[PDB]
Amino acid sequence: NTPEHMTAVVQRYVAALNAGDLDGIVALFADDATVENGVGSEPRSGTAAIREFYANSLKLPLAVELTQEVRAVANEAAFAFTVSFEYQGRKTVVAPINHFRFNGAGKVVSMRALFGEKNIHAGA
Amino acid sequence: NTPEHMTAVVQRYVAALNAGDLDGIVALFADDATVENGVGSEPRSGTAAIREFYANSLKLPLAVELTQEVRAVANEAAFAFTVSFEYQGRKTVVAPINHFRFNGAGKVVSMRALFGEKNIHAGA
Ligand SMILES: C[C@]12CCC(=O)C=C1CC[C@@H]1[C@@H]2CC[C@]2(C)C(=O)CC[C@@H]12
Ligand SMILES: C[C@]12CCC(=O)C=C1CC[C@@H]1[C@@H]2CC[C@]2(C)C(=O)CC[C@@H]12
Repeated sequence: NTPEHMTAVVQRYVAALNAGDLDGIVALFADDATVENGVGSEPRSGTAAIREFYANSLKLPLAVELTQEVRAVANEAAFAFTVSFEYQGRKTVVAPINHFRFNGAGKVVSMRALFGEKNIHAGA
Repeated sequence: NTPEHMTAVVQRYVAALNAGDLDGIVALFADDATVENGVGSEPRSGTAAIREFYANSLKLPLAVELTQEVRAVANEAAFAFTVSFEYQGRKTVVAPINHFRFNGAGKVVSMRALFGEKNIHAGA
């Protein structure tokens, strides 16, 4: 495990969200990883629980893009990106910062997504 | 405490680094805050230890700028920014992502700065 590997994991994650490739997203994660995403709310913990969370993330097709270089050090990575979707004619762009901690095996053991209302950008 | 307060704290932090205003930086932090900055290395814990760390950060004058909107939710904030300095004729720009957790009193209880070698940008 290396910054190069962690950076590549972030890019595979972003591409798999764009693709709607749940096997691909879930495969990045350790068997006992947790995911906490949408506040400082309740973390989901199984392989099964993580898949189900992304299943739901992906109802609408997402356009996902890294908007700066990945920061990768030690066993963690942080990244700024946008998630864009369209619903009943309105485009929304969400701009989180996610954080990944890695396993010694190179797997994501935890992901936390930070964004608040000011990071949801949408017209009427 | 609110996303608006946390966001303002990030901006006061950035301005105080630019100013070289150690009282101003240190005042953002709880009496028992920790700061971990430069890897996944050893966290500094006192008021005194935090001041001493910033004293050292600030030998060279720093030009500091937020490069995207702050993400503020729950009791945490994350932000992407750059720290620029000049030494023996060479300009370096460092591009971290920092993370702050807040106290119920609105004080920073912890700061973690994530950046690796790929986030240090410098010519010869
Ligand atoms: C989960 C997600 C993508 C995966 C990721 O890693 C970070 C985010 C944050 C924005 C989410 C988005 C999924 C779709 C969501 C739930 C909406 O309908 C509004 C907020 C938005
Ligand atoms: C500590 C710092 C500013 C405070 C902050 O919040 C984040 C950083 C990361 C880059 C540091 C910089 C201080 C000066 C440093 C130590 C150098 O001489 C090369 C790396 C650079």
